[PDB]
Amino acid sequence: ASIAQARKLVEQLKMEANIDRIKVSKAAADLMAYCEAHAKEDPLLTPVPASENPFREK
Amino acid sequence: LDQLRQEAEQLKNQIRDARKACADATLSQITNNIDPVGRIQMRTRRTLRGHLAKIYAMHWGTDSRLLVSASQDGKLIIWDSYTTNKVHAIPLRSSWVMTCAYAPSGNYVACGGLDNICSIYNLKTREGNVRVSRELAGHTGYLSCCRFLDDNQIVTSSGDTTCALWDIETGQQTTTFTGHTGDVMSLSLAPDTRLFVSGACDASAKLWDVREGMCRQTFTGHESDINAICFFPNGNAFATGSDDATCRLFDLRADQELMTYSHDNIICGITSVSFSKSGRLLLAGYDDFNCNVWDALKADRAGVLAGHDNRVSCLGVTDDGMAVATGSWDSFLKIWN
Amino acid sequence: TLSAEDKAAVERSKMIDRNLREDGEKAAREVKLLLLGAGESGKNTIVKQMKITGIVETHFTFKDLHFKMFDVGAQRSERKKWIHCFEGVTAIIFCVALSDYDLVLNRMHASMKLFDSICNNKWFTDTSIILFLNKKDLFEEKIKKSPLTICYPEYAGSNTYEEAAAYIQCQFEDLNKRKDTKEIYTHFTCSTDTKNVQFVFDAVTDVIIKNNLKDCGLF
Amino acid sequence: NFSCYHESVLGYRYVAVSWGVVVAVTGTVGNVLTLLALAIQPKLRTRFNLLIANLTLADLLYCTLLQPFSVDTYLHLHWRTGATFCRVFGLLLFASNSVSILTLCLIALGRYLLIAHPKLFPQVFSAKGIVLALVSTWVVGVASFAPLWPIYILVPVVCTCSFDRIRGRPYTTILMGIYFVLGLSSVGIFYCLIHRQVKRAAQALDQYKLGKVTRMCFAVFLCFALSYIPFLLLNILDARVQAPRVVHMLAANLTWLNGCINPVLYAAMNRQFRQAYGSILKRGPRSFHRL
Amino acid sequence: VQLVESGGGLVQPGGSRKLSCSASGFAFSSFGMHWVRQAPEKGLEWVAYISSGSGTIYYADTVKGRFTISRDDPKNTLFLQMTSLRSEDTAMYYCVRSIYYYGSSPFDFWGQGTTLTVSSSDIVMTQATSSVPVTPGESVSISCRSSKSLLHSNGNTYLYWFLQRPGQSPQLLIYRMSNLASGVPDRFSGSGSGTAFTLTISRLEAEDVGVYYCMQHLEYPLTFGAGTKLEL
Ligand SMILES: CCCCCCCCC[C@@H](O)CC(=O)O
Repeated sequence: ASIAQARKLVEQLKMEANIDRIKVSKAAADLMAYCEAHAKEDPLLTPVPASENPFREK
Repeated sequence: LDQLRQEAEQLKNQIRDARKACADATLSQITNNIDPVGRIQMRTRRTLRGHLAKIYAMHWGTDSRLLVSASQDGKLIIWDSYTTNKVHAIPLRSSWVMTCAYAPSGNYVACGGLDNICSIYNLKTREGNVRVSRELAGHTGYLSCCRFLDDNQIVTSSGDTTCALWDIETGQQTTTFTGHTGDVMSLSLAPDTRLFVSGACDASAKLWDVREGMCRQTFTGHESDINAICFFPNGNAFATGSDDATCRLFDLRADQELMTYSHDNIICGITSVSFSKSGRLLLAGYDDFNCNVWDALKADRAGVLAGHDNRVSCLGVTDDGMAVATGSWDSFLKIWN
Repeated sequence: TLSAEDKAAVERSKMIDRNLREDGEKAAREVKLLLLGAGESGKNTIVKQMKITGIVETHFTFKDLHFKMFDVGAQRSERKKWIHCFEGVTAIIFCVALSDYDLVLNRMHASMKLFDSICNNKWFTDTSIILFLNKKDLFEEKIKKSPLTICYPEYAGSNTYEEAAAYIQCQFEDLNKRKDTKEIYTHFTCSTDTKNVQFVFDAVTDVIIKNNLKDCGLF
Repeated sequence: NFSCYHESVLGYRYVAVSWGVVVAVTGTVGNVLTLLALAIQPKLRTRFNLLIANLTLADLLYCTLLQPFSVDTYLHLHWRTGATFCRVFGLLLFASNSVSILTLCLIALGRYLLIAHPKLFPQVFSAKGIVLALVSTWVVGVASFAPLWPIYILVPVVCTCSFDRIRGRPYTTILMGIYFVLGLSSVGIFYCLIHRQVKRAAQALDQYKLGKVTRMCFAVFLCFALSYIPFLLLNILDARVQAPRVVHMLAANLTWLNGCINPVLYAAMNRQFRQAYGSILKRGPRSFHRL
Repeated sequence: VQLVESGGGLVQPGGSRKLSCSASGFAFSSFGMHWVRQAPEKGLEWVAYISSGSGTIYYADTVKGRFTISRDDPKNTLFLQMTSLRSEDTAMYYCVRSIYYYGSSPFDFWGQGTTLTVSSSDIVMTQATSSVPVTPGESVSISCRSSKSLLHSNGNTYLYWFLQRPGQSPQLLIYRMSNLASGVPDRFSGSGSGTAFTLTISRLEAEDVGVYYCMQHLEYPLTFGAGTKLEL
């Protein structure tokens, strides 16, 4: 019957209501921390000199 | 029937209330005092040419040197990005390829499309030619994305509202992920591969645990279909692009959108997205044939990779972040650094 | 400057490039027709002569011209998410049944609605359309007792076979919002399907020529 | 020696200057644009469009460098530049006009191959064939008009430096007849056949019922004929100069038409070139300072 | 995969002959091919090379002009014409396939060999010893040296290590000095300093005894070593 659809929603939605929860400020803090920690490892954010660049200009 | 509908509405209200309760301070507020990245100018170090029609997908090898590109002329081309040499050219059974993947071990590639079949190609054959290892059937719609977990496991999302994790050796799907309302357009594996996120035409994204086989979280906030997803390299967040012409960033634990990348000039949809190695830069290809590089922490339009004539289609940064390739509908892949 | 292995790799890459060029020179020559229509308009019927749950490709060579016909109506998914793949198709075959006046839930109006979208998509501005109006006999036998007014608010000057057919053709062609950029070729196959393929060979030619005239700048 | 003053004074020269400067301006912009469109856009450099590019380069050579030396030397009725540069000028002039004619013939052949026999065009004009044709045009021009090096002087009946008519008559007249026959036959036949093919294709289809191609063919043939047939035939028939002035000047001036109109017929009206340059202008000046 | 040479036998000094090898079990049309000779008692010597599609044909100066290599892809066959034969040409002849692309493993497969009995500036590669004693279960190293530094600007050190067991064709053990070939046990390893190289075996097993040959692939006139013999 169609009722199954209405069930399949709640059986999922209910589980979402019990998922883990944290404050979004902490999420932002971890994102920023990861970004600043690995800033030196990013050839696009911090261009490397041609001595290290494998896509050497041609 | 009405009781279950009211229960669903009540659950939606409860989860919305919880998300609001957790939203103490947004990322933009948190990132107020950090200095912005400079004008990110990138030159076209290499222009990979040889494809005859629209480029519809591309993927980097884990070595950060080899890359597979799929075109609608019926060809998968494995290029050596350093020298632009064609390493392989694979003819496809059906030229309607909408996606492609490169095995993390580099042994296999995969592709699929309107034929609803995920074809896996073995590159390390003793015969010296690339041959179809397996053809995965079972989806009742076009394949939108494919991603390898191992040489024996692949997860594929289709345009019949479902995804599936397969055992390539057996040739049958071992797990089927259902729950989306519209066609599943994009998919992204987690860095650890235990979880993956799928974006569908119903404007919602869903997080799935590969082994549990059921969605864990649902994310909303786009007013139109989602065409692209990527994981923030830390694996705790992911960014999605949609036809509504704005990218959006979600965090799994916060379970809501942290930030949005709307703009005034941009009025067209996004076809692909990719985070840079450090995660500070978010790259996104647009329908107006120019990729934009966004300061993911401040949402400043840090740069523009304007070098394509026809709708930008796919892009990806190397696993070591040394360069970013962009393939577009004009049948050229340009590598930027 | 380079190693021996690098030179061999470059040679192999140029071999691959030559193969790609050779196959591209063949793909352009082939005609590519996107087939569309209602569920039971006649796509199966036409395919059954041109024959001599994903996309269904059928290849046939007629008068030293190679046609690949893509029947995609089997796909039950969002059209706008995969229709753009067919930008470069030579033409769109569109099958519609003339015995559809009395098949109300009006289905003729659904066919015109689909025809409007196909004519006026961003992708198919320059793509010509070959309109196959099938089942004339089931319409010739029917018009004598079921008038056009049963489906259309206004009909032709009379409920006459040929006048009704011309009126239907006129309405279907009038949905073309881009008459300056694309042309609609119409056929009236009354199960005289031997001509069908020939028609596609003819119309397609008129498309191909008008593409080349554009490429070399004569048009 | 180097004085072309009227034997019969008629004052046509000012018009020759006027028309001249026109061919200097319209020929230059139209041609240079045609190149900027073709060079910037790699997609626009199809195997066919390279023929139009070679024609464009030839007309550019004529209009920028050579044409001014005819707006000058008509004003003074006297060759103002060096006497040795006269031979260079004549050589280059006839080489450019020959390259233009041969490119027009090759473009007619290419259009016919594309239209009537699409399967043959990529074979004839393959990667090797296209460059072979492009270099052979210049090679034939130079070889055809190099040997007249001692014959290039300031011909009085044209007030510009070119091959002396009286003493170079046999070989130059044979060359002129060859070019006349080749150009007229190629252009007329190929475009008549293209129109016939289009008409046949439309008429065959019209059987099932319950354009400007003719205009373009007429324009191309009329352009080519008006541009060269006067000069070529006047010089073939008038082997020993006897005709009145102005007639020779008018015939030479008509050949300046090609230098400025070809970028109209073959580049301005072409959809590919027009759309490419329209996109260039639409996207802004970034095509110059970024691309 | 299988390669089978033919045309062997006795030949008169200064004559001419044809050798051929039939390719099977692989896409011969895509592989480049090498002819490599081995004198009855001494080590290998590169004879000739033909790239796929015949776009590149190279010969050793010892045979250049006397020998001619050719290939027939439709029949999957490789031919070697020889004229003005001399005593130095008497040898076993092997056909070795080699596919060149990023990460490929050239010289991976060797044919059975055809015997030809003739009646009666390059990079010099040297190996430490002609013979070395060993017993099962031991760890044994073999050394190598080259006239030029094989470490190319692109970072690839073009050294190859082959093992020939008594009576069998040589088999590729290591390519580019560190990359183990498919099917090679983990026992084998390789390293070097650009001009000095070494190959090591741990837990040496029976059937590992045989002749170890080196080869450089930096410059087209390929040169092998003297061969080092490992015996029980
Ligand atoms: C011989 C065929 C090629 C050239 C034919 C017309 C010669 C050009 C003459 C004209 O351009 C300059 C002049 O004599 O005044």
